[PDB]
Amino acid sequence: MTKYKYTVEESERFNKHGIDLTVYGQVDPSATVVRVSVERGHFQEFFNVRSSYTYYVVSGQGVFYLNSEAVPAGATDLITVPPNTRIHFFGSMEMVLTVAPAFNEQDERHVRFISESESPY
Ligand SMILES: O=c1ccn([C@@H]2O[C@H](CO)[C@@H](O)[C@H]2O)c(=O)[nH]1
Repeated sequence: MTKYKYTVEESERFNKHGIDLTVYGQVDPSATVVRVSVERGHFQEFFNVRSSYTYYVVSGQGVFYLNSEAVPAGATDLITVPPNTRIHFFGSMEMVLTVAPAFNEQDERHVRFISESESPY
């Protein structure tokens, strides 16, 4: 009766600002968990007024820019970002992303686009 398991095969997969997102389709007000694959960067800076963003780095290496501060990231690191923090990042990484409470695009604000040449990856 209750669906507990979600697969990649049945997920929604799309590119957003240079990252490949896997959105599984589960609904839970307390948190959203998605996969993020990135080859060079997330070429847009945004913030979320409600939700914290927590990235677990499965593999690879990159750099987060959090309110313009560089934060290097590598495999097995956890990057925790409070609400109302400007975010972008560069890197070649596979990550698991938690947005808590649940992701709502109406909570997000566009700051600026980032030139693809700005990524050193
Ligand atoms: O469920 C989610 C979680 C994050 N993002 C997007 O992922 C990027 C940051 O990893 C941002 O563009 C953010 O809007 C989504 O589209 N959906």
